[PDB]
Amino acid sequence: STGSATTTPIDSLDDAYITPVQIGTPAQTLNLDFDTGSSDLWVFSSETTASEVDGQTIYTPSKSTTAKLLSGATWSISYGDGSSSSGDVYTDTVSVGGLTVTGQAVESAKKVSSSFTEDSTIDGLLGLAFSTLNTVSPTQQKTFFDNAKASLDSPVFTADLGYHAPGTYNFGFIDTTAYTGSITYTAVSTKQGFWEWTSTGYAVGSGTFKSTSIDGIADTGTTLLYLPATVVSAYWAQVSGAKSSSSVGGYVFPCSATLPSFTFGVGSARIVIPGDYIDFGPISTGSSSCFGGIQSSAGIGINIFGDVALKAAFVVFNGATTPTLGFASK
Repeated sequence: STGSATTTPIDSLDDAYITPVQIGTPAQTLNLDFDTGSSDLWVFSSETTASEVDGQTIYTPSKSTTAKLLSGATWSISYGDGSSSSGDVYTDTVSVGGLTVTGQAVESAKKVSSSFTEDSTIDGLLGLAFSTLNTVSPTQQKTFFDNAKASLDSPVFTADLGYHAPGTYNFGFIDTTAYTGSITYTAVSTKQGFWEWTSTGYAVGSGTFKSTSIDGIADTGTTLLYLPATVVSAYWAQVSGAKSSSSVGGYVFPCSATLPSFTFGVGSARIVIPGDYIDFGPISTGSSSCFGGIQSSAGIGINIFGDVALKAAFVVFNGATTPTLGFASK
């Protein structure tokens, strides 16, 4: 079997992407953030404190004839950004784009931090990292991908993210019309539970390619691209008036400048991020300082190939027994 769903940017900056997901019987449809950087499926619920809910669609297990409380199970999770949520756990039927999993763990938020309350557009997260990172205790639960793997025609999903436009998540097949040239696959390390791979180098604009190993993770749940200080400093040095700012928490640049492209290596291939994809617009309304889409990993501990990089490619997440990552240009 297969499934196919459209994902849509939540705002004008592509800050995150939401994908409709059917939970329960009869279906309750929530707009979930597909996150290959985590491994929990959590949703706002009829159990979330009414003060931490501002305009989201909530999951109501009492209205679902297939919902069952997973007695005694709890979860608690925190993200790199400082986000957090936690609560109890239900099992229910979950469908993505026609692909149905029965008995999927659905983690109901009794509490959410305010980064989540702040945005009305995201009803929850669908984690697509490896199940070893799932936070349910005492019995760790599997991700939607792991549960569906058995029934999928091929144990793959693909991320085809749009620049200021909708895109696609496909499960169980590779759409050969969605990309150009050939797909380059590269080895994944699952040791930390992430889709962790090694980039073979980078270039800035039309400069020469620098061959150097950059370990990092493919994370649809992270907006920006986070790379080592040396690489990042070499990129921003080519933008007149760019500087790392104190008050803002990263590199900013005059909104009047034109940004060079950025190339990263996948084995012997190259993926080019156009300079426009790196512009995240004014730090505040009317400001002439603009926020950059490439920022330093130093204060994170991990390099993150986030949406800014992923949207420049057709990405294959291959969850075969030896997992790999494929990149093609599009």
